[PDB]
Amino acid sequence: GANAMGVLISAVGDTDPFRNFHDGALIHIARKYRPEKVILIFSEHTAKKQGNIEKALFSIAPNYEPELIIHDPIISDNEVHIFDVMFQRFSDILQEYYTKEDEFILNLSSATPQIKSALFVINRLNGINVKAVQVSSPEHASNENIGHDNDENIDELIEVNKDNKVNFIDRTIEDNAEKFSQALLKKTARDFIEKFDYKAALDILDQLSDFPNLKSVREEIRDVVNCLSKQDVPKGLRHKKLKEEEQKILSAYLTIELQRERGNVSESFIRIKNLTEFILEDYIKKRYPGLIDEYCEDYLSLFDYSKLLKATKEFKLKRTIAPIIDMNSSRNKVAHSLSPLDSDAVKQLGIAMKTLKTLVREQYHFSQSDFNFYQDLNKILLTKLN
Amino acid sequence: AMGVLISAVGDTDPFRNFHDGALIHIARKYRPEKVILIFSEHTAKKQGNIEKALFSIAPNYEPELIIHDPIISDNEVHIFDVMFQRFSDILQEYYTKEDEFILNLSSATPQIKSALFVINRLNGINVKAVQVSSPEHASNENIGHDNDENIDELIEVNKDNKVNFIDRTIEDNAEKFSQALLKKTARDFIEKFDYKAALDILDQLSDFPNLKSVREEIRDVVNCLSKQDVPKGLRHKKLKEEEQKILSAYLTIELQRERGNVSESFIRIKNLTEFILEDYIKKRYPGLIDEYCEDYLSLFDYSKLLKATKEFKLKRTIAPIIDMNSSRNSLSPLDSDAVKQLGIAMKTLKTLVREQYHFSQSDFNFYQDLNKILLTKLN
RNA sequence: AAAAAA
Repeated sequence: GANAMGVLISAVGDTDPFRNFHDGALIHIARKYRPEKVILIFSEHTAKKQGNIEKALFSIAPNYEPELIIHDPIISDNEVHIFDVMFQRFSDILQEYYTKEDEFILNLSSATPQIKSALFVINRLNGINVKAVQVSSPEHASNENIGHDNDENIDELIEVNKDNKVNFIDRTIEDNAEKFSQALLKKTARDFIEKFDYKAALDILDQLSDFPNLKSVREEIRDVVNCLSKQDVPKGLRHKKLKEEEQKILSAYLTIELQRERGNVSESFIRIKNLTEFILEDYIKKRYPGLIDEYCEDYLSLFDYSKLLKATKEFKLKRTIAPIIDMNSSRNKVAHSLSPLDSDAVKQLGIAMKTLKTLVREQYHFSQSDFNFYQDLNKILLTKLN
Repeated sequence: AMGVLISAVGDTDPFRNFHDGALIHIARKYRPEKVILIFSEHTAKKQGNIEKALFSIAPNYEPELIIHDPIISDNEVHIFDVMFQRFSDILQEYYTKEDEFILNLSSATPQIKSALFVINRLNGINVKAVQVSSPEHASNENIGHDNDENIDELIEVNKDNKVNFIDRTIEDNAEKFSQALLKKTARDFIEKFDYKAALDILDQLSDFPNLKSVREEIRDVVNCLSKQDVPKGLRHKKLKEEEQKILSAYLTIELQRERGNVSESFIRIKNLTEFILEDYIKKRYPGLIDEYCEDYLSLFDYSKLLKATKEFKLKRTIAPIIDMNSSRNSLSPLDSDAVKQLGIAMKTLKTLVREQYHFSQSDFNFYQDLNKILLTKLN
């Protein structure tokens, strides 16, 4: 299609078009950047000045003929000062006019603070990141004790205006929102962490400008990410109170809970069988040395362990794993098939879950606190990320 | 547990136009036990008048006044990003969970008032934030500043100096801005394929036109994927049922690699490869598998069936995946030699299905393309 | 309602 035009989106305030022998923000940005289109957002208070605005814009240079879009509806005066209302209004306005194709400029220095705030914020909250320009006061200080030129003769203001030259003094400052963009990225990293997407959180942290806590937070998350992918035990779960296999059991269990939270239900069924199998092997090797080797004159399965628990009169434990044995058919669908699970097969996972937990709680005496590893880690990580 | 007002100081404070400025008006209404004052160079000049005004509210009301150090340079007080960082730091310095804070959204430069409005929600503290409306209830154009006047005169003629003053405060609850931050979080989740986390946000959003559409789209994905089913969007009418199962299960493996969950993918790759081979043999050699089943079939069986049919190119192609059987088989950790195996099986598998089923570049891009539509609807 | 309640 056609090539990009420069479009200046701007509101209008008491300092437009001119004040104190100088350009207001709107005219100054137009004068410097010469946009082809200018979308003008008025309020009831400022609409009376529409003609003087267009006169001022066509007064800049003789071959400068900007296309002036006068937005509709204008902004009601009893809304123009409310923060949250103007945020919505200028979200709506910016979605109405933004195009990927053109090259936009936001005037951050005309109208109420609630409108200027909204423009500054939305530019980055919605990731359009167009050019955002402030215009300094010519006082380079408070405009206290400096009046408004709105009741004056427009043609005079145009003539006396000190910016009415080719070599005007540039009072424009471009915003790049470096610090604010970091806060938005950190917010995303925190959102990811709360929901246990540690890999996605780590991707954000690798692209962050440095600050004190950044390297330890990144180091803590990397170890979690790396170990979990390799199906290892993160350093944080290698409690010295626990034997090595207890650490593997505790971590493998907590990973299925993470898996459940993230909606990976079908993958849970293979993990529950493997963990239960590992726990039973561990229990039988510890309690009946040489039993498994005798049996193995034939990898053992839940069914083999069930027989061994009968042979050893381990009758409570035999009933404990019965719900996990029931979901054997569904585990088979996720392990040797592409057939889908029904909603009943799903609800099993909740039952096996409550069972798995009472199992590991009973055999290894994990505390409520031990089960809370990732929640408690998140707490500390989040505070370290502002 | 005490009430604490954080406030900058502007040209309208302490008094203007026979009325409270924002700082005094908020203090007069809410009576914070503590008031943290952030001056700039320009406004520090009237510190004494500010304190006199604050103590002039009531004889039995003495707020504890904290004069923040360092004051803000006038040459930064007007820049958006700088003032955002500055007041982000200030709020972290003073915030406690035990107290109850108030933010004055109506004193100092627009960049300072914007910073206060934004950080309150961006950073989740969500304390009370108050605007004070001009007594003109309109533009203060043509209204001067009373900073050069007599402070005692101002205090006495102040129309607000009374028990039943006109309440000009407006409490900000940032309903729309809070929704935008939730939408941004939902967008961020979608780009990274956490459809479940995105769904949980969308279930908490105030309704807007597209919401129900976007909700249903994601719910179908989350629900079908959790049951190892095929999302409706992947049931392409151009595809045989089992080709849809194959395309979906492949893309699910890709999703797990993106989310870092490599551990899962080895069992997924085996079943998908087993399913492809059985598809290929059932089509090409009718009854062969039944003949073979005279004494669930595994990769080893399909390998022998490929041998028996002299399909040696195919038997060779699936060799990386059979090699992976040691790693796919407990609770020991994968080493990095096995992590690279998965990467190769993934390329092997992709080329297999491209040959066997002729999936297009676009077909493999289902989730990326769906995210595009979802994201636009969530702006 | 440009660097200071609309």
